[PDB]
Amino acid sequence: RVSVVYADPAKPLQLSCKVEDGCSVEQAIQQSGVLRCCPDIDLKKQKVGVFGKFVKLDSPLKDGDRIEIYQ
Amino acid sequence: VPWQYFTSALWQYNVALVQMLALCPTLAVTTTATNGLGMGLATTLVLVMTNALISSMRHTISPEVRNPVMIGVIAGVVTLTDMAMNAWMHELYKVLGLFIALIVTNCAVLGRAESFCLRNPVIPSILDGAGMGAGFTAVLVVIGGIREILGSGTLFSQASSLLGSHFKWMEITVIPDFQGILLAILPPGAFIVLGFLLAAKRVIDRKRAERRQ
Amino acid sequence: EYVLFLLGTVLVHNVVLVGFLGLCPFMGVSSKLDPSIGLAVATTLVMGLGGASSWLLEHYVLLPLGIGFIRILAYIVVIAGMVQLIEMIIRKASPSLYRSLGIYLPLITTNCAVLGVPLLSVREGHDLTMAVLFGLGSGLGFSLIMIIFAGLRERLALANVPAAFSGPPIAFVTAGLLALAFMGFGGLI
Amino acid sequence: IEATLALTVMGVLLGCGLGLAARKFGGVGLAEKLAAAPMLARVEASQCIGCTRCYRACPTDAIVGASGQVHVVLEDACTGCGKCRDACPEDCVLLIPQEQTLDTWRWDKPAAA
Amino acid sequence: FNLSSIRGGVHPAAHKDLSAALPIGSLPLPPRLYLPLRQHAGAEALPMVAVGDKVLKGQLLAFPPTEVSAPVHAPTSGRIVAIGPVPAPHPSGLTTTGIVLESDGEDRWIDLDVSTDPFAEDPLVLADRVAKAGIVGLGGAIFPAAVKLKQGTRHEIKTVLVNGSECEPYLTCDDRIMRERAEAIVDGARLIQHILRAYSVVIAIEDNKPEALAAMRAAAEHFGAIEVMAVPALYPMGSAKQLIQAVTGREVPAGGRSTDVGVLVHNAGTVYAIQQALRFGRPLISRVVTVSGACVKTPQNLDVLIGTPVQALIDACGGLSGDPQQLLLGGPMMGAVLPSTEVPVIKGATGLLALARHELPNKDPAPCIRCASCVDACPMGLTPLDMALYARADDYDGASEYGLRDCILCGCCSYVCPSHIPLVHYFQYAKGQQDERRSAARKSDYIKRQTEVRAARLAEEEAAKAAAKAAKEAAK
Amino acid sequence: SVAAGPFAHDRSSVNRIMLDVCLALTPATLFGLVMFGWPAINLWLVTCVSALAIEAACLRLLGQPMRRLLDGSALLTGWLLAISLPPWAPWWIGVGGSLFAIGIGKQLYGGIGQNPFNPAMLARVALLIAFPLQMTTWALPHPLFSSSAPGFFDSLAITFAGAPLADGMTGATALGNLKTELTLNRTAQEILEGGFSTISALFGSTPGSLGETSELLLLVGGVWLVLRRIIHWEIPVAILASVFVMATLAYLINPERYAGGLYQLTSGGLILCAFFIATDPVTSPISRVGRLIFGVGCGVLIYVIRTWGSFPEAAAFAVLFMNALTPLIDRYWRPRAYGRNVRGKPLVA
Amino acid sequence: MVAYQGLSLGLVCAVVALLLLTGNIMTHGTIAEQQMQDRLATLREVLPQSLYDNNPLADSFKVQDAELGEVEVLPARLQGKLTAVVFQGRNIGYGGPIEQMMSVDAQGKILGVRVLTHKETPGLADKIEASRSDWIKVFDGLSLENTALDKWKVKKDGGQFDQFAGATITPRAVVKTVLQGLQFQARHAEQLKA
Ligand SMILES: CCCCCCCCCCCCO[C@@H]1O[C@H](CO)[C@@H](O[C@H]2O[C@H](CO)[C@@H](O)[C@H](O)[C@H]2O)[C@H](O)[C@H]1O
Ligand SMILES: CCCCCCCCCCCCO[C@@H]1O[C@H](CO)[C@@H](O[C@H]2O[C@H](CO)[C@@H](O)[C@H](O)[C@H]2O)[C@H](O)[C@H]1O
Ligand SMILES: CCCCCCCCCCCCO[C@@H]1O[C@H](CO)[C@@H](O[C@H]2O[C@H](CO)[C@@H](O)[C@H](O)[C@H]2O)[C@H](O)[C@H]1O
Ligand SMILES: CCCCCCCCCCCCO[C@@H]1O[C@H](CO)[C@@H](O[C@H]2O[C@H](CO)[C@@H](O)[C@H](O)[C@H]2O)[C@H](O)[C@H]1O
Ligand SMILES: CCCCCCCCCCCCO[C@@H]1O[C@H](CO)[C@@H](O[C@H]2O[C@H](CO)[C@@H](O)[C@H](O)[C@H]2O)[C@H](O)[C@H]1O
Ligand SMILES: CCCCCCCCCCCCO[C@@H]1O[C@H](CO)[C@@H](O[C@H]2O[C@H](CO)[C@@H](O)[C@H](O)[C@H]2O)[C@H](O)[C@H]1O
Ligand SMILES: CCCCCCCCCCCCO[C@@H]1O[C@H](CO)[C@@H](O[C@H]2O[C@H](CO)[C@@H](O)[C@H](O)[C@H]2O)[C@H](O)[C@H]1O
Ligand SMILES: CCCCCCCCCCCCO[C@@H]1O[C@H](CO)[C@@H](O[C@H]2O[C@H](CO)[C@@H](O)[C@H](O)[C@H]2O)[C@H](O)[C@H]1O
Ligand SMILES: CCCCCCCCCCCCO[C@@H]1O[C@H](CO)[C@@H](O[C@H]2O[C@H](CO)[C@@H](O)[C@H](O)[C@H]2O)[C@H](O)[C@H]1O
Ligand SMILES: Cc1cc2nc3c(=O)[nH]c(=O)nc-3n(C[C@H](O)[C@H](O)[C@H](O)COP(=O)(O)O)c2cc1C
Ligand SMILES: Cc1cc2nc3c(=O)[nH]c(=O)nc-3n(C[C@H](O)[C@H](O)[C@H](O)CO)c2cc1C
Ligand code: SF4
Ligand code: SF4
Ligand code: SF4
Ligand code: SF4
Ligand code: FES
Repeated sequence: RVSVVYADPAKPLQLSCKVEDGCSVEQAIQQSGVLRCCPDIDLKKQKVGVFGKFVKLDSPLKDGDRIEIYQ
Repeated sequence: VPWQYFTSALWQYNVALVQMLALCPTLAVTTTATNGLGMGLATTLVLVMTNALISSMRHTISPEVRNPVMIGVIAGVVTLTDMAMNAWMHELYKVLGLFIALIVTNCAVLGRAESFCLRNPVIPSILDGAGMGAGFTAVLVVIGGIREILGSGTLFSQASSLLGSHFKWMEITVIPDFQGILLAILPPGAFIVLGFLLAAKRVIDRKRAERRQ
Repeated sequence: EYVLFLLGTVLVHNVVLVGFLGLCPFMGVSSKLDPSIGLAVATTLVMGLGGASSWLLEHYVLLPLGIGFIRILAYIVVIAGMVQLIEMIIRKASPSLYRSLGIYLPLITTNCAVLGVPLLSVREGHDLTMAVLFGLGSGLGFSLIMIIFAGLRERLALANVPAAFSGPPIAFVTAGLLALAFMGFGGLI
Repeated sequence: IEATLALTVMGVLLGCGLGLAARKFGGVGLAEKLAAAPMLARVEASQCIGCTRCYRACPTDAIVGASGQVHVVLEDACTGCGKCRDACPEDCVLLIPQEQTLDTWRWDKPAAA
Repeated sequence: FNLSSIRGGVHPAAHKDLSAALPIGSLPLPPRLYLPLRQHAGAEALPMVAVGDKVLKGQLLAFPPTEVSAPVHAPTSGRIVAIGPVPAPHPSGLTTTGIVLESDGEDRWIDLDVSTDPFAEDPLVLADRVAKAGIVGLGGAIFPAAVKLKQGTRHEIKTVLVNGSECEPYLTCDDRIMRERAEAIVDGARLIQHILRAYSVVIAIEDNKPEALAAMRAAAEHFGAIEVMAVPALYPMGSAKQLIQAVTGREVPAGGRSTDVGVLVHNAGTVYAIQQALRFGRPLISRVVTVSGACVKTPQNLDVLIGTPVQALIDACGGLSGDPQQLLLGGPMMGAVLPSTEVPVIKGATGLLALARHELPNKDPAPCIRCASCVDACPMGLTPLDMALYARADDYDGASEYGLRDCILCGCCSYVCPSHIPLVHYFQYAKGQQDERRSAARKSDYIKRQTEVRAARLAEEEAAKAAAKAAKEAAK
Repeated sequence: SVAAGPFAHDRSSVNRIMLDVCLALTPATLFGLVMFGWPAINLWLVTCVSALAIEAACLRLLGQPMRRLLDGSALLTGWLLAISLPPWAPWWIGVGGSLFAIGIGKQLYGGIGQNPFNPAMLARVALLIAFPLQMTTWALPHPLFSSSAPGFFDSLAITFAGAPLADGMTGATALGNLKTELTLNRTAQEILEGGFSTISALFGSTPGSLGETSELLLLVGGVWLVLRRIIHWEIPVAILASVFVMATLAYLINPERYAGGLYQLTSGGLILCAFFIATDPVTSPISRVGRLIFGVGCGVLIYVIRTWGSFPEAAAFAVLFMNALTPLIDRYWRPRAYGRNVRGKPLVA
Repeated sequence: MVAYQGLSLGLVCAVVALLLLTGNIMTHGTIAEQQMQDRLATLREVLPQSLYDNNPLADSFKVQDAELGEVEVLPARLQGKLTAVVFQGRNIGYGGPIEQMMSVDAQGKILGVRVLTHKETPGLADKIEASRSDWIKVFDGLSLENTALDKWKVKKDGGQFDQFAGATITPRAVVKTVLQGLQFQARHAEQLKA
């Protein structure tokens, strides 16, 4: 149970997805389906953070975390 | 200025027209203007004496037994008033009946004795009591006159027998040769007249506020 | 019989519409039904107790000693004290009960009814039982009239009364009309 | 006399009873009384240079974003408290009244009868 | 069984005989369709395509972000030109997020994922198949059918009720959809009975539709447990809470669902859509609407694609033979005034009534005379006069006590009011104010919890970092 | 501004209801007017015109639209007050009654739909209390064009101005006569055997009010109103049944002091009050049990004040008392909702 | 301490009681004199001064009969020869019992009748009072000699006394009270007749 946020100024998106405990940011984003909402998302280029701190794709996440994809 | 209280209590804070107090004698002894005038004068005298006594006895009342003390300071005085007007104003005493004795429980008397007489000197308390009594007397006179005119036509009657022959000049007659509406004298006629007076007071207050604006 | 006496006190000789006693709290608290019911119960109990105490005081202390003119003072003084006790004893022993009787109890320390009824009952020379019944009947009439008037005013609050009559004046007019309606019971008992 | 003594006895009894009751356990009118537009933040595309001061002064989690030239944007959690107005050196926050939308539409009261 | 008797109800002029004669017509493909992204109840779907993409008839344009939602499918093949603001079928006239699809005109179906022997799989598979079809309960409540079926499966269902008792005046879509497609409706009822392990289906129609009753009885005579019932001709009879009482005899408990009494209610169009989705895999793309009124040359029933503008429907039925006064989207008792003729047709659109001046009553509000004709007509047994009195004085809390919670806004109040009073308008205003207060309280609670959590986590992180730094300098 | 539904409405209106009530009152009013002659016509016309004029003036003062004068709520009050008054009464009685009703009773509370008391009965009680002499003078039936009734200008002098009614044109009715002869140590049987005929009293051939005399045309009008869904049968049925049951019980217990049944039903304004006056919508309960309680209370009070009271008839007093008691009945006997018990808690299933 | 409250209440009560007893001993005699004067004023309206010499409210001799019960006869002797007797009668009217006073002379002629207490309907039967009508002044020369037991009734019952327009029960009660008083005086001779 976490959230994924796209900080696009044109359209700030926020989704909530339930993920298996011990997951990673990559798999959480893949399960959340934010990729299909915005095909212009580059998961290797754009910055991915947790609560405002730059993080790594396979970093473990806890319950109540908030993954954010921004410039 | 001490005279501010006397003028302010007349209309700004009326006992029977603003604070909604002293309604029992307002509605009961009002079938004649003379009855209202006598009741108002007696109430004014009792208020002045009780306010003076309470203010002179202000720094002696225990906070927790304040009522049974001050009530006594009222009650005996009221008794004396009865024992006065039963002996030298018997004609008026026979008319008022129970409500001359029912001044101890008059909400206006105890309210003024508690609210103002426990935190003010003797002179301001006396002036406040005089103002409240004057306002009550004015309201009683107005209601009694309206009811008496609606019921019999005459304005002020048997004043010589009640208030003394010296007041004989007050016996005037309005609408000569009038049998009168009997409902005004009866209890249903008092509440309606009081409600109409309250509505008139509200209307004139609004119009005066508009004029001041 | 006593049922006829009680009914005559309640209806034919109502302490408010034909007695003009206790009108200030009656016209001040009747805006809401629940305070009206609470004050009705409290004033019924207080009037019963005050009638009993006044009869005992008059027929056991005042008249035997020869002093009768004092009665008024004595009456009210005792009543006042009693009310205070009936407040404080119910302001700790039963905190829950201090929401239906204790709150409205100070309203009737000086009501003109708790003193009008004993004075009226003195002139008729009632015994103890008759005095207690007279007090209870006056309290019941006060309670019934207060409840009916509270219902009427609560319904009138949500009506289109003109702005120059909404509030106290319409209450006084309604009370006058209610007294006119009650006038038909005259002479029944 | 035999009457004043009795009256005084009754009085002192009542007084002592009241006192002991107070130990162990105003006005009529006052006693009767007892018985009875939001705004939201706004961030442009130029006045924000990623100085992260707005997130720094925002007790609510309204502003999202960090770093520089990322154009932090608010959320629905804003309340218009103004903690981010003076925070931005370039005066980026542009608090505005909330706009009417379909989901915030309510029926209007009938005029009169 | 035996029909019980519901309490209250009125008998408005049916006006169903002027349009329930011609068969269901067809529409030429309009140039562009406006598909709002929120044609259902709950959360709003999120688009999956971009501007300029090529889509086929049946592609999934938008997908549900949560459990309680419904996807949006492309009615016809074409090119997406906008993902932006579109007019909405609302009395206000405000815009909503939605897609604009330019109809190519080829009208080519996508490679649908058909099933095989639907009476072979477990109920959950059929439930998710309906979930990935856009079925939204074309009855007015626009509640997703998949969620309702899933909630029904967990409980015990003793009867599946098909709500074929079309009751609104001027509306005859259900009448024709049952006259012409009885077999499909029966098959859908059987599929629903298989999904929810139940006893029998009790398909109900009003007695003012003899043709529909005859067709349904002819279609369903060999399957056994299927039953056809003729409910009376009462206005608030198509409601679930009243139809359940009329059929079963029980009353749905207040603040509870219809599954408590073990009965599930589905509209006659929703059953057909479910049958189509299960048998052929076709998603919910087009529905049946009724165009009627004195201002229409030829009232008819049209098979309309979702997103088709209203003006196309009006032009199809001859045209406006005169000047309208109010254009209603649904029955007169619950319709909404259309802002203009450019508004599209959502899945919940039931009718396109064009009422003239002699069909609309003229009113002149007068003070309430307390005739108590509202109490005798309210299906829920409420006191509408007291609720209106409390709502006019802005005492919503006191209005809720008299039955504002249980009001269904059926409109039986204002229909029998001698002094014409907008009682339903007062109730809607009070409910809107209560909803606004509830939303404000919910936002306040949410923001307070978020602030508390953020402050706690920031404080604990700062304390941990300070302790770590203090430990580091000690060893230095 | 957007319009809100529903966009359908039946053929109903306050004007139709009030005019149908007046139509139901028409036959008994005609029977009363023809029987008593020109003075009754003069009084009825004066009362109705004064009621309409005072209603117009009050509407002008309050700023309410003048269209409220066209709903018939004032004409009906004037009609009921006029048919409630004595026949050969002076004009000022009717004018004052109309002023006291339309005015204090109705317009002082806001207008139609706001008053808590019955206006016509309020005016009747006020007139009876204020002017007992003019409200206790009943004229014997002097039929129109009967060679014994007064002419047109003689009737004008009777109604307007103060010309005495001479002698032999005024008598006692039934209830007051029975009570007086009971005070004359005569048992309740001899009074009714030689001074009361049920057949003649039922038709309306006895002195009384203007329209109260006939207990058959009023019954026909009430039945027609009941069939038209304008009034509810609960109140009239309850009032009549309660009065009849109590009267019959009293007659059976002590026949030498109580008269009951037909005598009680065919005397006073019992039927008129039961059908046209106790069924006031604005001052009656909106429920069913509430209406039954209202009717039972009205009947019990009417009979009690009739027999043991100081008045020969107390329909107005009973109606006013039950109008006072109405709000509690409304707030304590609300109808059961859907899916909830009587206490209001949700049902369990 | 609690002693202060009790002492204060006691002192207030004692001072008030002392003042009240002083006022009572000052004014009780005047109150009694006023009550006696009111009684004499009530009596004087039916009994002229010249007829009586002694104090009428000093020789009240209660008598007992078979119908009225017990009476309160006050004599009006001049020099020992009885000239008038004043008593009271009660009889049921319409709104309740009516209490009236009679002043029958030594020869049976009525010197005046006044109604003391009544609860009749105002405006309809209030003419019995002497301040509004002269009807109560009809009984001023009548007796049991010049008026037999046939004219002592209202005109409704076949007598000679007028009845109020719209009210007959009250005149009936008043006439019955007057007749009963005269008959009671006739029955008790000597002491009440002379
Ligand atoms: C305020 C609380 C109560 C305190 C009251 C204060 C006012 C009291 C005023 C008392 C007036 C004193 O005035 C009092 O007048 C009365 C009038 O009857 C006189 O009384 C007189 O009665 C008669 C009639 O004239 C004479 O025959 C007699 O000789 C004389 O006593 C008293 O002798 C006198 O004492
Ligand atoms: C401010 C006054 C308030 C009045 C109530 C307070 C009680 C006051 C009691 C003391 C009043 C003394 O009042 C004074 O007494 C004399 C007698 O001496 C009265 O004198 C007169 O009174 C009565 C009144 O019915 C007359 O009928 C009578 O002819 C005569 O005795 C006067 O009315 C007045 O001049
Ligand atoms: C809503 C409609 C209201 C209509 C109002 C109509 C009011 C006027 C009625 C017609 C005029 C009556 O005019 C009235 O006549 C009477 C009797 O002659 C006279 O009145 C005079 O004598 C009567 C008693 O007889 C008493 O009221 C009084 O002594 C005096 O006013 C006056 O002249 C006037 O009060
Ligand atoms: C000797 C007269 C004694 C009067 C005693 C009774 C007092 C009655 C006065 C208040 C009556 C209320 O009746 C009426 O109320 C309305 C409120 O709608 C007031 O207001 C009305 O008139 C005013 C102009 O004057 C308009 O601007 C206003 O829109 C209209 O409502 C009226 O001025 C008052 O006449
Ligand atoms: C529209 C006008 C107003 C109508 C309402 C007020 C009416 C007032 C009527 C007062 C009646 C006075 O008393 C009445 O006077 C009329 C004339 O008026 C007299 O009438 C006399 O003159 C008329 C013509 O004028 C003759 O036709 C008639 O034969 C003759 O009797 C009556 O004999 C008398 O009984
Ligand atoms: C109490 C509720 C109703 C309130 C009604 C409003 C008051 C109505 C007027 C009440 C007047 C009572 O007083 C009454 O006045 C009228 C005038 O109208 C007098 O009437 C006198 O003059 C009128 C003309 O004006 C003549 O027609 C009449 O024959 C003559 O007697 C009555 O003799 C008197 O009894
Ligand atoms: C369409 C509705 C009906 C319209 C009917 C209109 C016509 C009505 C005529 C009947 C009314 C008057 O007709 C009749 O008059 C006579 C006098 O002759 C009255 O008087 C008769 O009966 C009464 C009984 O109380 C006695 O005085 C006596 O036996 C006789 O005089 C009757 O009580 C009345 O019934
Ligand atoms: C109205 C709706 C409710 C109906 C309820 C019916 C319940 C009671 C039914 C049995 C009633 C018997 O009622 C009985 O009838 C007789 C005639 O037979 C009536 O008696 C009648 O005739 C007698 C003499 O014979 C007269 O003195 C009497 O004044 C008259 O009323 C009484 O009213 C009652 O004694
Ligand atoms: C809400 C329902 C109430 C039901 C009330 C039931 C109780 C009333 C009926 C029983 C009382 C009957 O009352 C009986 O009748 C007469 C009038 O006829 C009453 O009244 C009588 O006495 C009183 C007191 O002196 C005077 O008003 C008068 O003399 C007379 O009216 C008596 O007190 C009693 O003798
Ligand atoms: C006023 C009112 C009118 C209704 N009219 C209809 C109707 O005409 N047809 C119908 O099938 N259901 C009608 N209903 C019931 C609901 O619209 C719907 O049947 C139920 O809530 C869900 O059904 P679905 O899941 O099949 O959409 C009505 C309900 C109300 C309150
Ligand atoms: C059935 C019915 C009975 C009525 N009865 C009365 C009545 O007894 N008195 C009256 O003044 N108005 C009566 N009215 C008129 C209307 O109800 C009355 O004006 C209300 O009091 C308006 O406040 C009646 C109206 C109807 C429809
Ligand atoms: S304070 Fe201003 S410049 Fe800095 S991040 Fe916030 S909006 Fe951008
Ligand atoms: S106004 Fe307050 S809550 Fe809103 S964005 Fe700025 S700091 Fe956050
Ligand atoms: S709209 Fe609500 S209150 Fe009115 S009849 Fe329908 S359910 Fe009852
Ligand atoms: S239908 Fe209209 S007038 Fe009748 S009770 Fe309901 S709101 Fe009042
Ligand atoms: S209750 Fe206030 S003076 Fe009587």
